Amino acid sequence: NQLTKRKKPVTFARSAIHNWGLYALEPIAAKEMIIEYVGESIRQPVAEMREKRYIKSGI
Amino acid sequence: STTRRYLNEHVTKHLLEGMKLIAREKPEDPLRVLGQFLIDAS
Amino acid sequence: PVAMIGGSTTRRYLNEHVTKHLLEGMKLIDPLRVLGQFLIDAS
Amino acid sequence: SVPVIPYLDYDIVDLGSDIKKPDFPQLSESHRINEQQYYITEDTPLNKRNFMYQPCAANLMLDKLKYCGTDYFDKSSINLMDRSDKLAFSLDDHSVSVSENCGWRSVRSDVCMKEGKIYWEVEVKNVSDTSHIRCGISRREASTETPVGCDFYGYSIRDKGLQVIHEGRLHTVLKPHEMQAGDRIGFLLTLPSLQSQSEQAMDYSLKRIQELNNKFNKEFYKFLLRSCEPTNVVRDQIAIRYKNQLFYESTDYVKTTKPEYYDNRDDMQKFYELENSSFEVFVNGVSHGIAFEGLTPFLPPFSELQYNEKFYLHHEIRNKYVNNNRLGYYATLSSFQGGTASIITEAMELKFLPKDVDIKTLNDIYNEQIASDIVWDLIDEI
Repeated sequence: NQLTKRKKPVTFARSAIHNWGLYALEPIAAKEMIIEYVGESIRQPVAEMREKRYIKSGI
Repeated sequence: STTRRYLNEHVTKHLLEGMKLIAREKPEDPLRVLGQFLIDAS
Repeated sequence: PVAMIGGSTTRRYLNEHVTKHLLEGMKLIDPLRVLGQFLIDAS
Repeated sequence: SVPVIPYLDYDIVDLGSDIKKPDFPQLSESHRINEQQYYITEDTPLNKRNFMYQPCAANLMLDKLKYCGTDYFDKSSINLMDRSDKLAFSLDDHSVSVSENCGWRSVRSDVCMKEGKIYWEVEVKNVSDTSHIRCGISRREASTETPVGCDFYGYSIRDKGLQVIHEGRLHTVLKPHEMQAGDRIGFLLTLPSLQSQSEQAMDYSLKRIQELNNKFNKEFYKFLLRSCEPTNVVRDQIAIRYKNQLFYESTDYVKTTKPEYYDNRDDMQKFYELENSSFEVFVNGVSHGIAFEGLTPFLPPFSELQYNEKFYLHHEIRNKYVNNNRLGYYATLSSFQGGTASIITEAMELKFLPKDVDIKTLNDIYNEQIASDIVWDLIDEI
């Protein structure tokens, strides 16, 4: 939420590489932040189970 | 490994069991009883 | 002395009392029956 | 390539100086559970990157080693190396306790359990509806931050119902009786002899060399399982200074797979299990049956050390599956958001002892851990 004001208007659409990819909606210059990575925070043993549990079902 | 080759066939069985017995309880001289027990090892 | 340099433990008696001349009987070492009396020559 | 490290100002100690030889894991206030103040370890190193840390003493009597092994505590208790950073303990009950918002961690106790009949009891000091406790067994191979029962390097006991844990599964094979605020768990742990382990060690040595081995070059991996000797040790345990004080960089085993040797008779994968192991709990001193006959036989060929595959194959060089004085299953205790449980060492604090003849506590083997580790490195001095 601190680094939300500094981001770029890039959208996601159907990718030219793979299933889903991001499409930069403006001519970004050399060293500007596109997007802060956001998500969970979970350590190495609990993410060791999730590394296989999703691929046990097969995401 | 030369001393590690020769001794580990020999020193690991009896002298380690001789030092696993003196770890339990200790008299005022324990050098007599383990020295006696290694004559029993031969 | 070696009463605490070998370790800060009441089970660290060994590096001063017993195992000093047990290793120093092993600094010449061979059979096993002569090792029973290299256990003796600290007494 | 490097020389041995000399002695410093705290190393050579005066007679009246009763300072302790490795520096104490200093106590600091974490939380207040069971109306006691539990305390953390602040400046000591902890086991990371598949390694461990161990106290050393500046031994003066030897020429090659200026450092040999020693310990902090007089009797056995929780080892300080396998510890989290939000995990707390005390000098009153020696219970391990993570914080109120902390997660599933575990701490092993440093008894090195190889052969014989060894028995110890585990105090269950407190349990809530939101708190869980998994006291059980784990190896030196298995680490501390994961609650054990994640792999076959350890088996634990569930909190309610005693569903015996193996690879994340919950087997209700014993008699179910849940923990309460005044409970205790007694691990009657039958291990067979070290001669019984040593002949299973040649069984994985002789069946990984040439039975299924026809990668690009595997004779040099056959050679490490050729020279896979049942008790023999290639140890790299060197002394390092760390946070102004002396410690060890002792090698630790890396994670491996299931040993499945094809017996021709069984027409399937056959597993390596020990000679009649027994996994019994004493919930308040009643027999609950035997859970695990299948404790693994592990010492050279079942756990793989920290070994180098590319630096080392060009050439002197050590062996892949060797031993040390640290290999074995360990007295394990896990906690969940502050589930307080204690390990109990000596028979005066034992409340429910079995009539047995081979009742051996930690401190018989812990004194054997002190007396062997010196003389496992008195062969290193030559």
